[PDB]
Amino acid sequence: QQLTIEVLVTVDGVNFRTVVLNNKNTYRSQLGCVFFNGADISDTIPDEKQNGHSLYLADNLTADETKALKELYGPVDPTFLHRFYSLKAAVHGWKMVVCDKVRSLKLSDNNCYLNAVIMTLDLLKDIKFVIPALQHAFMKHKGGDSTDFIALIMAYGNCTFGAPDDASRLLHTVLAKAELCCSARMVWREWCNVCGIKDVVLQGLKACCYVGVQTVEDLRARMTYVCQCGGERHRQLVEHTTPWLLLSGTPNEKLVTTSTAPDFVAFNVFQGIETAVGHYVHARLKGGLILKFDSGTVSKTSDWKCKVTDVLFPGQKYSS
Amino acid sequence: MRIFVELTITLEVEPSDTIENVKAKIQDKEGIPPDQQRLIFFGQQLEDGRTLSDYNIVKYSTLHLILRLPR
Ligand SMILES: [Cl-]
Ligand SMILES: [Cl-]
Ligand SMILES: [Cl-]
Ligand SMILES: [Cl-]
Ligand SMILES: [Zn+2]
Repeated sequence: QQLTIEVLVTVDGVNFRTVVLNNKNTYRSQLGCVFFNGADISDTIPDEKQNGHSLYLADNLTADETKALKELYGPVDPTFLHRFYSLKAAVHGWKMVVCDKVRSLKLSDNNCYLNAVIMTLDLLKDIKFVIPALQHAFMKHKGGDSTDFIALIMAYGNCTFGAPDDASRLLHTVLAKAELCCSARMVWREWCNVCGIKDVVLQGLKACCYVGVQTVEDLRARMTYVCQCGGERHRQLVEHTTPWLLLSGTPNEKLVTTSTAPDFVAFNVFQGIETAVGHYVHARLKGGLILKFDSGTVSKTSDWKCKVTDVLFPGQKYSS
Repeated sequence: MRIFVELTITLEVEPSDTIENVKAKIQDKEGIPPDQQRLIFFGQQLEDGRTLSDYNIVKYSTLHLILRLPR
């Protein structure tokens, strides 16, 4: 050969393994796709200066490294680790501003949908992710370093850097890997004129999120579908205790105004055409005005006609 | 087992099929790419990894279909 180095290889930052390498072939041919200090050095020749440092591996995992991969991230797709490492490097160029102690993502590479997702997740109290990598990146996000959490949710949501995406889709994909740390219930009364009446109960995080409606009045409205027997089946909410309610629907025009003092506390907005590239804006209701957090910029208005997607309501206390 | 997907189409499915398997049989019918498919059941967005049994998808269940933005 010429020179021999021994690098340590990890997929979780905790467990490592030593790999003896040459200066006669690249990292990819000897070891595989490796990242060093947030940079893909797979196609470079190992230098003696990079002797005893740590590398983050993305493919060619050993049997125990796939076990460590699943224990940290869960059952992920074969391209997950390479996409997450690539996203984590490109997200480093972004900037997370904190205006009056609320975080917002500056606009870059059409990341406005990530701004609505992050700023909505910041309001969800008593949530915790059941995937360790997500929870680890979530704590670092709530501590001042969001690049890990931004890149992770883009990897789980299969988002492409620089391409616009769906904020409502990613928000619920992210929440699918989370649980609530407090009591929450919702009871749907189902009944068919043949089979009879039957109650179903959802507890925890699933009792705080609904996709389809955007107002509380539409949530408790009676719904009709087909029963298992083939007949008409009805459904209606008859009990609802929750710390907060997230209602998501397709972009719908509404005149959000501070005249009637609306009951919801925050909502997302999709500006532009749906078939074309649009711009997402996160909004909160502080004091007596609407605070439009438009990707680093802040605005205030008493009224606003906008296409609302997600709406966030306070705690629910309801029964009938 | 027969289910319905929202216009309304009907699919012959098994309770062990994954959501990605359901999105696959929707692309063969309507032609929508599975990445652009958002399936909603009881207000819950369905994940590709889980099966119809996890969401308790039973006979004659209705799945709502939303396109990924931008469409
Ligand atoms: Cl994945
Ligand atoms: Cl905040
Ligand atoms: Cl960042
Ligand atoms: Cl009855
Ligand atoms: Zn019935």
